[PDB]
Amino acid sequence: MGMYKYIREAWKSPKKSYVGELLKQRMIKWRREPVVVRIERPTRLDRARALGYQAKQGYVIVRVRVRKGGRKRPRWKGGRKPSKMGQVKYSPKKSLQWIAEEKAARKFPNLEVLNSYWVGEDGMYKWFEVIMVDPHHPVIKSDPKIAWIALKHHKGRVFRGLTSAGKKGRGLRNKGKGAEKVRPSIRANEGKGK
Amino acid sequence: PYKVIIRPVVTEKAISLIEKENKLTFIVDRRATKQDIKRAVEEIFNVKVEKVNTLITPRGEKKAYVKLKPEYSASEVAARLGLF
Amino acid sequence: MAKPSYVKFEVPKELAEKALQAVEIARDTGKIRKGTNETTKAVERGQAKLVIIAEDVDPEEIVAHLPPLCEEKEIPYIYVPSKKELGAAAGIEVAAASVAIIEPGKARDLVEEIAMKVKELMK
Amino acid sequence: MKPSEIREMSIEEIDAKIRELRLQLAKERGLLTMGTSLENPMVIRNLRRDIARLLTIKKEKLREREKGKVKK
Amino acid sequence: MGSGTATFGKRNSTPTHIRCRRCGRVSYNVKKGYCAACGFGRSRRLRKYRWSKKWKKKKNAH
RNA sequence: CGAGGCGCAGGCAGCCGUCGAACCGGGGAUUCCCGAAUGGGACCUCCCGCGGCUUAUGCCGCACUCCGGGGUUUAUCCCCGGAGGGGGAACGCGGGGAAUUGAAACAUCUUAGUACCCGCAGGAAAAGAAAGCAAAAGCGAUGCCGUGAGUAGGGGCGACCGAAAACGGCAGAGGGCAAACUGAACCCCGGGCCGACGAGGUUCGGGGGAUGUGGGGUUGUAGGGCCCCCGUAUGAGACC
RNA sequence: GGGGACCCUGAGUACCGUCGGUUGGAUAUCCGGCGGGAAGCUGGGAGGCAUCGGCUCCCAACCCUAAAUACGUCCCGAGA
Repeated sequence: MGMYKYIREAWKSPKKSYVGELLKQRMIKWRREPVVVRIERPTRLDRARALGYQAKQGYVIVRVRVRKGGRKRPRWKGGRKPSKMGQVKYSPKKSLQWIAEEKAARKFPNLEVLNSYWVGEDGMYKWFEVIMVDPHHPVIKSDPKIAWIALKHHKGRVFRGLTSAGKKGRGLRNKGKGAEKVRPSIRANEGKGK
Repeated sequence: PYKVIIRPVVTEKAISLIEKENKLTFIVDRRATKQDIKRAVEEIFNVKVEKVNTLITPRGEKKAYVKLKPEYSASEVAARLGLF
Repeated sequence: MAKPSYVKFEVPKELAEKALQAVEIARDTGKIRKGTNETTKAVERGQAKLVIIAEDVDPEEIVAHLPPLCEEKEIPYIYVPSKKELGAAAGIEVAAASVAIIEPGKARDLVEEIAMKVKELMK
Repeated sequence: MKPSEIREMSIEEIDAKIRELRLQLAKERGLLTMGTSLENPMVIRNLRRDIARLLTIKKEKLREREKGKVKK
Repeated sequence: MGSGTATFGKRNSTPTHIRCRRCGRVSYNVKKGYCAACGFGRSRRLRKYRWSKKWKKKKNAH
């Protein structure tokens, strides 16, 4: 029941449920907007809270705009064997959702990626909103539901991958079959896992 | 608040600065400035400095040529320090 | 006026002051729910006589559902241009995108009027 | 030279005794450069240590005094 | 260029390489503003590499 | 520790040390300039805009870029608070990614996710309490070692390539959200009282906060709400 | 503890289709990209092709995790 579930479910189909007029209306504004914009307040609150969101001092949400499509491989300095030659079907190991977390983290380096989600997409771009919190302010430290990120250890989590997009990208999603070569790390097996 | 004066040099050149020119030679701080050398002298020997010329030597030290006003002679100062 | 998407109609300024004035009497006398979700329950529960809705709310999503949800529920709803005023009317320090008067008191004649005025403004 | 004799002095007396010590050091080094007739390595070595001592003892005292007031 | 090496060589005269503000080796190329050894001017970081160079001196130091 | 010392370094000379050295430990003072080098540039130097203070010289504090909060002609122009960058012996985690070679040629394959390259963290990382496993029987986190096994399996089905589950071991540890239901009950900062100036509790001025702080709760659901009946905050830890 | 709707229970996710990368992973690896796209526990996934039935197990799309396991900067001890 209740308000949150209705919004979340209405966003699930972004084509129905009055989301479509909004998506179109905001997207002109967003294509205009710079590739990185800081926002004081959330968008899909309903989605953000489930990831972890609080509205205390030092919590930011930021829209990162990232390009559509995979990679496009560098040109050669030598010669190549026929399989390795290819450049136009290349696609990254990191997810586009992941790439946004890292973009956000470079821009503000004293603030750390809790999580992130998708705000929708056009033919040329995708937008992801990344949830950061500062892991230096006493404000976060006192509260024990978000105190984990504050620890010294926890910085630089986004690159190593420990976030939802980071974990999903790493292929740690099961502990069974298909998880016979990614255990416990990709490079515990030297790069085998994906 | 810092060491000003490293030491007197006394040489055959020193006697020429002292006698003709009325000037005294010192080895002083290697980060010096004129403004400082003049006032520091002024207080310490209890003298009037007309002028200061400086050169930083290829010996890693700085040599200061302090001209006194011809009332406070080089010779009276010179006698006290670097001679008995 | 401003704010689009779910705002079908413009509420005149004189209507809005009467609505905001009923909301203050409503907290003292009767009951009021403050905040988007409570208003959401209040409509689902059937508890709410009148829901009030702030125009400036950004993103729209928080808000978007309430006029068609309200239509099914038979609850009338009226639009306020500024949020800060609404939180303020509600009796609170911060703003509110949405509030619901759950059963008025001494406001009852005024709220019934606001409710008819809006339907007369637009069904 | 002992650290104790240095502590018995006042802060004002420490400044005047530094100027005098350094000027003595300046004067000996001029004698050495002229060519030694004193033959004590002592004077330059001891003065250098003595100069350090008056300054350290001095900085520490002002620091103590300043802290004392703040508490009381 | 090829032979006649004596006839050629009047430059080097001009200098393009020094004792570095950062490292102290002989490679702060005045023209680029880059130290070949340390990487000062070019980078915030010191130049260090798997091959290495920089490392080798450091191990050697140990 | 304590009776000679004054580094490697046996000289000459002189010195210091019972108000106890040299030496060893712990703590403290000073710790140039350049350097992430942060006010700006440089060939390791130089210049400069404020503000404090001494009569002056002298001297002390400051202005790159995030976040958090102010100030105001709100010039986004300036102020107070907290941070970032760079390094590091290997290891670790995440990205980019060859070829010589092998297949006696060589293109798929092989080298190999190797070499090399980027980002980044710690003292261990990561993984981690099953949308598991699948001898269908039996198990209830995860690393790691032995083994499975050079097995299944892949592959010009050529050369080569190549696991896991399980077992025996080792070491052992389980917990938090979102939501339902509540809705400002809350957090941060400063000051005081009460208290061994501590833990804790109380109150007073700001800031954050309904785009939701905080309470509840989390594999599995306990009716989650509202009920009842009996022990019924009776009772007793457990933690600081 | 049992009494009614049991709490609704995570989305571009699960899954499908198209191209790679990779892997031992075979139709039966994993990860990306491009297009499409669920369910309200009256539900979903899993047991090495697809689909339908029985049977057994288990809850992805939110988060953290000591210890046991790496190293040789440093100290000590050791040497067919």
